Amino acid sequence: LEQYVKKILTSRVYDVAVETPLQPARQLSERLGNQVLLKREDLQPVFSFKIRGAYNKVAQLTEEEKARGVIAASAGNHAQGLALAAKRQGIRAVIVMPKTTPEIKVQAVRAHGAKAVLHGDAFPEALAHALKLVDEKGYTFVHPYDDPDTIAGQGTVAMEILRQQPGRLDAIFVPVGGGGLVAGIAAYVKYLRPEIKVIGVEPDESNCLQAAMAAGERVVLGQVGLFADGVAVAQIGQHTFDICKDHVDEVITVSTDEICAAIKDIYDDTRSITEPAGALAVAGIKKYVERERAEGQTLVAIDSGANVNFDRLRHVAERAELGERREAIIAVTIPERAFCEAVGKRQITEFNYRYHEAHIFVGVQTHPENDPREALVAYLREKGFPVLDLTDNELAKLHIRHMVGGHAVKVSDEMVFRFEFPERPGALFNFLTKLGGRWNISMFHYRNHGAADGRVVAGLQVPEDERHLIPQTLEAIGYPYWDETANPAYQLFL
Amino acid sequence: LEQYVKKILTSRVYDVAVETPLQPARQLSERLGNQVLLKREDLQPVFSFKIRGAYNKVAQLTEEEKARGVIAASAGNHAQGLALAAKRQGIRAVIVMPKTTPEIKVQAVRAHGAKAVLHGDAFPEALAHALKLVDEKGYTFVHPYDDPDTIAGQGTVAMEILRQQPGRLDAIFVPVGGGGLVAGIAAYVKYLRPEIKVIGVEPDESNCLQAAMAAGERVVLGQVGLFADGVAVAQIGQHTFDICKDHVDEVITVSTDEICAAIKDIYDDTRSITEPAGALAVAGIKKYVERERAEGQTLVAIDSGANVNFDRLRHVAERAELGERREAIIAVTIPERPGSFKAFCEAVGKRQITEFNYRYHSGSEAHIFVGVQTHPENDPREALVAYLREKGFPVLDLTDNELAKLHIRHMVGGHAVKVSDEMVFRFEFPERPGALFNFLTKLGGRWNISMFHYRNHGAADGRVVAGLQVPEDERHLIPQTLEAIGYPYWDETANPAYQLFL
Amino acid sequence: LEQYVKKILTSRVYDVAVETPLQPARQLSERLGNQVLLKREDLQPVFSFKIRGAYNKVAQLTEEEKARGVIAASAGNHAQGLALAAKRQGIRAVIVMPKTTPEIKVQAVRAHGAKAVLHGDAFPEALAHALKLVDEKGYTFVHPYDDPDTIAGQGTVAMEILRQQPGRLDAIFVPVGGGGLVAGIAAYVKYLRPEIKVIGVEPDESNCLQAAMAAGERVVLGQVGLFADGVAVAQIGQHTFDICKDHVDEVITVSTDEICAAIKDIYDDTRSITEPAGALAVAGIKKYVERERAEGQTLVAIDSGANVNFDRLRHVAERAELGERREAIIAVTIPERPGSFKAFCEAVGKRQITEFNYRYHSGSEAHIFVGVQTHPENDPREALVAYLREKGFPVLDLTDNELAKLHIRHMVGGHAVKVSDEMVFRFEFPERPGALFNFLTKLGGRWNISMFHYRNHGAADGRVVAGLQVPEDERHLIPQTLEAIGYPYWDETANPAYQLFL
Amino acid sequence: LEQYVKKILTSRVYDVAVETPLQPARQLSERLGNQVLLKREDLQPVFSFKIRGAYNKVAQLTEEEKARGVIAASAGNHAQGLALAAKRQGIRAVIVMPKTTPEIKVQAVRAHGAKAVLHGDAFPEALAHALKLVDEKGYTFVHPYDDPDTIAGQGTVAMEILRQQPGRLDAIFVPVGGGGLVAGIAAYVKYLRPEIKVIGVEPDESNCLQAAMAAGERVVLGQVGLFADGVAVAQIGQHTFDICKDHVDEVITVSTDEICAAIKDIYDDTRSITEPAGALAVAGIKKYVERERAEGQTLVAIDSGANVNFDRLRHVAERAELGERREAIIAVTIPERAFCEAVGKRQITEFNYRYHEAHIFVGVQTHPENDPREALVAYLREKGFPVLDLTDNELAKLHIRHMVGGHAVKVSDEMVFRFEFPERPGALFNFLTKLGGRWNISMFHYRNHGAADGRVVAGLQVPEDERHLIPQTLEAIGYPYWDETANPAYQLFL
Repeated sequence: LEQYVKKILTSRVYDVAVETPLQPARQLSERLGNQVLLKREDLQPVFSFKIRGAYNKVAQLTEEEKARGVIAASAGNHAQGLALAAKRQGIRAVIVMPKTTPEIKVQAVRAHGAKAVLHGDAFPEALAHALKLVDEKGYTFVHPYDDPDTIAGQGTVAMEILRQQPGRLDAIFVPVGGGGLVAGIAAYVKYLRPEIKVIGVEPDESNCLQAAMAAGERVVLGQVGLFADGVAVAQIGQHTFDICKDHVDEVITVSTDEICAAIKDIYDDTRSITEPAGALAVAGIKKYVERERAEGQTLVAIDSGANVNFDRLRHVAERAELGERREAIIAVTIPERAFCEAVGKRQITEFNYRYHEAHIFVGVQTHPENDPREALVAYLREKGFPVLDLTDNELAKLHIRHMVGGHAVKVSDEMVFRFEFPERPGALFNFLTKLGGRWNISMFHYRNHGAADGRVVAGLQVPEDERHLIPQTLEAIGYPYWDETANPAYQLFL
Repeated sequence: LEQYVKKILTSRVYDVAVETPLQPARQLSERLGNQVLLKREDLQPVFSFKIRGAYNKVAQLTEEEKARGVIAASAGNHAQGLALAAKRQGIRAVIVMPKTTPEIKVQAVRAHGAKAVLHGDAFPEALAHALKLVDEKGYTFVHPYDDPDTIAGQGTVAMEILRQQPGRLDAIFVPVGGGGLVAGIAAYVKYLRPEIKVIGVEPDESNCLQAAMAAGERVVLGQVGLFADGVAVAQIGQHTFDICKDHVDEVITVSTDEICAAIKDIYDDTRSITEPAGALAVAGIKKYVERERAEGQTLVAIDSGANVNFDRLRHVAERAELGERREAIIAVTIPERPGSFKAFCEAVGKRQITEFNYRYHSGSEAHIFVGVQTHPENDPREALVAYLREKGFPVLDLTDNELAKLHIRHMVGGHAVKVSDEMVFRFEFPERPGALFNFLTKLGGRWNISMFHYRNHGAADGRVVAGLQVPEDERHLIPQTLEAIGYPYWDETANPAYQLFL
Repeated sequence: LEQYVKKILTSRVYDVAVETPLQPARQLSERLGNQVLLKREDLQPVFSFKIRGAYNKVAQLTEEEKARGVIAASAGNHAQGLALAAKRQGIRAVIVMPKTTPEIKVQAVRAHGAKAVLHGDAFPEALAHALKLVDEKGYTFVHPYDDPDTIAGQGTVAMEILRQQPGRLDAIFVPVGGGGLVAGIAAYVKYLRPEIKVIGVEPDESNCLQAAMAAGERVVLGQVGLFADGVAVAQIGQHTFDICKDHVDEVITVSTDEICAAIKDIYDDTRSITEPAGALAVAGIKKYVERERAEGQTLVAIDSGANVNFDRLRHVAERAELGERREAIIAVTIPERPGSFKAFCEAVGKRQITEFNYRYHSGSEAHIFVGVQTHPENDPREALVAYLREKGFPVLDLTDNELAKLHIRHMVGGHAVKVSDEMVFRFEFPERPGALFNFLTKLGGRWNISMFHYRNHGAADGRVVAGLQVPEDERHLIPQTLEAIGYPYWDETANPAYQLFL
Repeated sequence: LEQYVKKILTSRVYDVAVETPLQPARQLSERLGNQVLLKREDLQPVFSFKIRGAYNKVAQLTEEEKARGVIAASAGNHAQGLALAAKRQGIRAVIVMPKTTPEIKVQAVRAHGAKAVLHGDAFPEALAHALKLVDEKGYTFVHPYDDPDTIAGQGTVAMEILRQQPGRLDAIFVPVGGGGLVAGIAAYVKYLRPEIKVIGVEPDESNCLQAAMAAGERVVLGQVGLFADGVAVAQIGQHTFDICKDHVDEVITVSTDEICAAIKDIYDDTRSITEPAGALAVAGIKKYVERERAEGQTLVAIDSGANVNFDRLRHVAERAELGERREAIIAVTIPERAFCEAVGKRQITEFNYRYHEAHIFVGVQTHPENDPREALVAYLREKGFPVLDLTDNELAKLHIRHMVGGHAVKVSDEMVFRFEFPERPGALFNFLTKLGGRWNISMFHYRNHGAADGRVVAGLQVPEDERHLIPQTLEAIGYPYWDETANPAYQLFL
C-alpha cells in the first residue's frame, strides 16, 4: 500500500499521459439528487486511461530491455496505449493480435509505428505466440493490468481525483477488467482517504472481480460478454486481486441496457462518447443511488475509454431509446365507414399496413406527463377504433415492426410507388390526404426514427384502364416518386 | 474590414469562451492526400461556437440595455450560448422556444438560470413572441447572427486559427446558417492573410448564402431542410451578407448523406460527435478535394457544434452505411424443404449477417431476404454472390436496390397463406459471427420453419423470431427441445400482435 | 499603421518570448492617487523585451540570409536577445562587443552558443567590425531597433497590454533608445485605441526622440549619457521616427536621480530590480502625475529590462537616498576633553548613525562629522538638531550641503597636527542602534580619542577605527583593556597606510 | 513520516500559494562543475514560502476557531504569510509585533487587512502579549514553524521539487530558522527518495539546528545574528527537531560575506534578489562543492525569500564586491620632477590627496588574468614611483578610503572648487590635464563606484592677486563647477 503509493508518486506517466478533467454531470446530478463527477480518461491521447500504466511500465525498463523492445498481446485499448508508449520512448513495439482482429484496430496500432503481428483465432493463441517471442527475441512483455508498475500508473487517476475534489467525496466507481485500474485507485484512496468507498463496476456477463471477492479466490469465468469488450477478462489478475480483496468495498454489476443508457447520459451532459466499458461507472452510480436511496452524496465515475466503433452507436441508441418510453406502438383497425384527425400533428415513427379488415401498425411519439399514450388510446377507442396497445409488447417492437407486408392473396391491379417528402408536423397525414382515395391503398410502409426525408412506399389498386392517369395524378401531389411495380424485390417478397 | 478587425481584437469573448484546439484529422488526411485540420468549436462550454458571439454582443450592451435583461428565440445553440453569456454577466435572460421543443434542451437553458418560455408550434411564432416581449418588457433582443458585435465575436475563431496555423493554409471551410460565423472569419482572414480561401458550406436544402451570392441580393428560400438544424435559415443576414458578398470565395453545397459520412469521419479521427451543421465543413472539404483533385493542401474545417440528440445517431449511421456499400442485400431462392433454410445459412458462413428474413408463401419455393457485411478488398460482395450461385443458389443482388434497403427490409412477413400448425417463438443468443447458424444447428430440423425475422445492426444480443410448423401431436416435445438449445425463449403463439398482423 | 499591425498580428515572437504580467504597483499607486501598472518585460528569458524584436527579425529572414548566420554589435540586451533568438532558430550568431566589455556579459552570450568577438575600445569600433564582417563573411546584420520586423516584434508588448487592460487606460509610458519599442507600441495603440496616450521617456542626457520631434528631423545628439546604458542612442532610427513623429504624443525627460528613485519604487512594490533604462517609464509617470496633477488615471509603465550589474546598485541606492533626505548630516563642535566625544554620542541616542568621524586638529575644540537617519513624521531632522543645540551643542546642519554629502564624508582625517602618543585600533561589533555608544562605553575613557572613523550604510557588522593617545608608560594596559571590550580588534599603529596618510 | 506525507498530499496550500519554478543557475553551474537548481519560493505572493505553512494551518481550523480569528507574533515573513492567508479565508488576523518594528513592515501587514498591534521592545514581549490575547479573546495562535500543519504546508516545496526533478538529485539545501521548512522537506524526501541528502544551511551567528543536532537536544543560543533576519531563531522547534534529528543529514554554516556573495550569484543567474535567509542555500552549495570537490552532481537550493529592504542592497553589493578582487588600492608617491600615462585608460575608483611629499590614495580596476595589479605596481615602480600595494590592507579599504584630507598646516591661498564631468575612459586624467598646473593642487577627492557623473573637489593655491583669473580659467576647462571656498563644511574639517 505504502509501496504502491510511493510508486504512484514517482510514476513517469506525465511524459505522455495528461491530467484529465473531473467534470460535473449536471443533468444526471439533478435527476439523481447527488453530485456526480465524471473523470474524463477518454481525453487521453489513446482515448483510454491505458496509456498511463503501459507508459509507466515501459519507462521503468532497463536500457538493455528497451534496446530489445517490448511486446504485448492485445487487440484493444492496451495495444494502443503500449504502442504510443513505445513510440514516446523511441523503442520498438510488437503487438500480437488474433488473425480475426478487425482491420481498423490493426491500423490504429500501426499508426503509432508498432508492428502488429496477426496470429491466432482468439486471444490465448495470440498470447502464447507473444510469450514465445519473449524467449526467442528477448522482448519484454507488457501486461495490460497484472504488473505493479502498470497498477501504479493507473493509480495516478486517483492521485488526480483526490487533488481535484479535496472536499466531500463519498465513493469512486471504477470499471473492472483484470483490475489494474481499480487496484491502483484503491491503493491510493485507501492510503490517503480511506473514508472514500471504492466501488468496482462490472457487466453481468463479465464479473470476474465480483465472483473472486465472493469466493475469496481468483475464479475463472466460463465465458465473458462481448458487448463490454474493454473488460472482457475471465480471471482477475494476481497482483490486482491482492489489493482488491481488501481495498475494494464491493463490485456492482450492470446489464447491457443499463450500459447503453449510461452512454447516453454521459453524452447528454458532456457530448462525449464512451465505449461500453467506459460507461460502466455511471451505470453503477445509477444502480447504487437507487439501491441506497442516496441523497446529497458526491459520487465519481471513471469514464475510462471512448474506443467504440461508430456502427455500434446505432445499437446503443436503439437500446437507450427503449428506456425513454416515448414511442407508443398501437395496432389500429380502420372500419369501412379521420383517424389522422384524432392522432393530430404527433410525430409518427411507424405507419405500416398491408391488405388482408384493415389493420395499421402505428408508432407515435408520446410523453408520460405531457401526452400519455393511455389517454390517446382511450380517445381513439371512444371514436370507434379498435386499438391494441403494443407498447410493452416485445415481439411488436423487436420484430413485427419489420414484418408487416407479405403477399396478399386477392390484390390484383396492385402498382407500387415510392415517395419522398420533407419531414414536418403533419407531413405524413398531409401526404396521405393529397394521395387521396382515387385508388385504394393496398399497402403502406413508413418509418421515421430521426429521419431527414419522409420515405414511404404505397401499393395502389389501379385498374389497367386507369393507368394512363398515373403520371398526372401522382405529379399533382407534388412529391418525387418512383414506379416500383416491376422492382424484383417487390415481386418476390410482396 | 478594418472596423471588424478592430472589434475582433477588442472582443470580450474570453470571459467565458475558450481557445479551442486545431486538431489533425489523421485518417481523413491520409485518405484525401491533404492535411485536414479540425477547429474544435464543439469543445466550447455550450458545445458550439455561439458562446463567442452571444457573449460579445451582451458584453457590449449599455447598462441601460442590460437593466431589464436580454431575450432570444432559439431551440438550440444560440439559446445555450446566450443563456450562459447572460449568467456570466449576471443579467436576466429569457429564451423563447416552441411548445414542441424537447425537454432536454429546455432544461439545458434553465440550468444556466435563464427563463425558458414555451410558445408556438414553430420557430416563427416563438420569434414573434420574443420580439413582442422586447417592447412589452424592455428586454434587449440578441440576434443569433445578424449583429456586428456577434460577427466580431465569431471572428475570434479566425484569430485563433491564424495564430495556430501560421504556415501553409490553403482554405478554411465554414458552415453557413445566417452568416455570422463565416462573416467574422472572412473579415479577419481577408484582412490579414487574403491568400487563404474562405469557403462557405451549406446543405443543398438550405443554401441561403450560395443563392444570395449568385443573385447578388438577399433571396428568401421557399423552405429550408430541417436535417442540418443548426443552419436552418431562409435568408442571409444583412450585416453578414455585406461582408460575405465580397469576402467569401464561394459556397459549396452538400447532401444529407454527405453530412452523415462527415459525422462518421470526424468521429473516426477524434471520437467527437458533431451535429449535422458541425460536420458541413468536412463534407465541403471532401467535395472540394475531389472537384479540384487537390493534393498537398492544408484545409481547415470548423467543427462548429455537437448539439445533436443522441437518438439521431441511428439515422446518421444508417445513411453513412449507404455509400461504402459494405452491406450486401441479396434475395435467395431455396426449395421448400425441412433443412434448406439452415443449409443456406451454412453457405453464408461465419460473417456478420445483418438481415435473414423469410415467410412461407407457397410449397413451390421460398425466398430469403439476406443482409451480409462485405468488404471491397477483404470479402467482396461480387465474389460472395458468385460463390453462392456456384453452390446452386439463385441469388438476386439487391445491394443497389433502394426499395430493398429502405422498405423491403421491413416488409418480409405478412399473413400465413393458409391455416396450419404455426407456433411462434422468440429467442435471444450472444451476437457473434456464426451465432445464427449455431442457433439453427441447435434448433435442429424436427419442424419446418415457416417464418423468420432476424436483424443485426451492431447488436450485442442476437434476437430472432421463428414460426415453426408443429403438429398438435408433437407439441409435447417443444419445452424440452427449446430448453435444450440453452437460450432464453418465449412462446409468442398467442401474442395478439402476431395474430393480427401475421 | 495597418501594415505594422498586420505584421504584429503575424509575428513569430512566441516561439521563445513569453507573455509577461501587467502588475499593480500598490504602494506607488497609493502615493500617486492613480492606478499604476507595470509591464514586466524583465521577466523575458533574457531579462529584457529585446527577445521579441530580435526573434521576429531573425524568423522573417530568408533561408539564404540565415545560411551563413546573423551578426550584431551589442554589449548588452540586444546581444542576449539575438543570441537566444539564433539558438532557437538553430542558426549561427556572432556578437561583436568592445574589448572592455565585462566578462559576465561576454559569457552570457557564449552560453547561448553565440560567438562573442571582442573588438574595439568603444561601441562604434565594434559596430564597424560587425558591419565589415557582414560583407566579408555574408552574415546578415540584425539591428537593435531600426527594422520593420524588429518594430513589429516589440509591438507585441502593446498587443498584450491592451488585452490585459481592456478597460480604462489613460497612458502608456515607454523608454526610448532608438525607438523600436515605442514605435511598435505606438503603431498598435494608435490603430486600436487611439484615445490612449503613448508617452516616451528618455534621460535628460539621451533625449534623441524628444529632440527629433521638436526639430522635425532626426538630429544627432553631440553625446549621450552612459548611466541609462540601455537607451544610449545619439540618433532616432529612421523606420522608428517615421512612426513616432505622428503617433507618439510626447517625450518626457527625467534625471539620473529620478531614475534611481524609480528603481527603488519598483523594487519596493515588486522585488524586481530594473536597469536604469527599465525604470525610465515609472520615472516618467511620477513626473507626469505631478505636472498634470493627475488623479484616478490608469497609467502603464514598461519595465523594459533588468540587466544592470549588481555593483551599480551601490550608486543607485546612494542617489535614491538623496531626496527623501532621511539622512541628516551635521557638524557638531565639542570641547577637547577626555569624555566629550562619548557624551555627544550619548546625546544622539539609539538611532541609526551613518557617519561619526573626527580627527584632532587643536586643543581649543573638536568637530564631529555626524550622519543620522531621520524621518519627517517619526523622528524629524529639525527637532533633533534643536534637541542637540538645546543641550548646549553647536550644530551646523549640512543635510542640504552637497560638498558635505559627496566629499567631506570621505575627507575627515588627515595628518596629526603634532607628534604625539597616537596608537590606532580597528574594531568590529554587531551593528544595531546604540551599538556605537555601547562600544564607546565599553572602551571607556583612559585614553583620549584623537581620531575616529565610522560609517554605517546598511552594514551588518559595525566597523570603527580609533586613534587613542596612549602614553608609553600606559601601553602595557592595552591588550587587557581592549580584550575586555569583547570584540575583535587589530592594532594598526604600524599599518603603512595609516603612517603615510594619517 | 507517513503521517506527514499524508498531510502534505492533502494540504490546502494551492488556494493561494503557487507552484514555483525550479530554475537552472547557468553561470553558477559552470563555475562549480555541478548542476545547480534554484527553487524560486521568492515568487510566492508574499515573496517567501511562508504562505504555504501559514495557509495550511489556518485552513485546517474549525469554523468556530475561524470565526474568532487568528493571531501571531512576528514582524517578518510569517506575519505577511499569515496576513494573506487570513485574508484569503475571509477571517480576522491580529499580528503582534514590537513597538520598535520598522514602519514599512507594519504597513505590509496592514496592506493585507490584518490588525498590526505594536507591543514590546523585542519579540518575547510581543509573543507574551499575543499568548495573552489567545486566552482573552479566543484567537487561534499560528506558529511560524512549530506546528504539524505548518510543517506539512512547507513540505509541499519538496513535493514540487521531486516532481520537477525526477532524475538525478544528489542533495537539497534548505535554510533553517526554527526548522519548519527543512522538517517538511526532510519528511517528504526521506519518505519518497531517501537517497537524496537533505542539508540544512544556517548562518554562523544563528546555528540553532546545527548545535541541537550536535548536542542531541534543543539548545538555546545565547544570541542570534541580525543580518540573516529570516532565520533569527535561538532554539529549534520541538515538532521540527523531532523530524530533523533523524532525517536531516547535516547542517552547513556560512558567514555574512558568503551570504552576500550568494545573493549576487543568484542575481547574476536569475535577476532575482534574495534576502540573506533566502541566499543561505546557495552559499551552502558553494561551501559543499569545495569541501567535497563535488563534480557532476545535481544540487538544489531553496531560494526561500526576497524580503530585504533596498537600503541593505548597497551593503550586500559592497561586501560581494570584495570577493571579486577587481579593485587595486595603491599609495603612490609623486616626485617633484605622467603617472596617468602609466595607469592609462583604466577605470579609477579612488583618487584622493591632501598636501602635507605628495601621496595619492588610488583605486583602480584590474583583472587577475587580463590586467593583474602586480604587473602594474612593478611597472609604476620601475618608472620611479614609490608605490605601496594596499589591496589586501583592510584598514585602507574600510577606513583610509574615507580619511584622506584633514587640515594642512601651511596651505595658505587655498581655494576649493567642486566639478562634475561625464564619466568616460580617461575622463579623470583628461580633467586633471585640462585643469592644468597654473595653480598648485593642494587637495583632491574623487570616488567612482558605479557613478554616472564624475564628481571631484579640488583645492588650488591661488594667490590673492590672481583670483580675478579664476572664472575665465575654470570656465575654459568646460565643466560645471562651484566655488566652495566659503563652504562651512570645508572650513571646519579641511
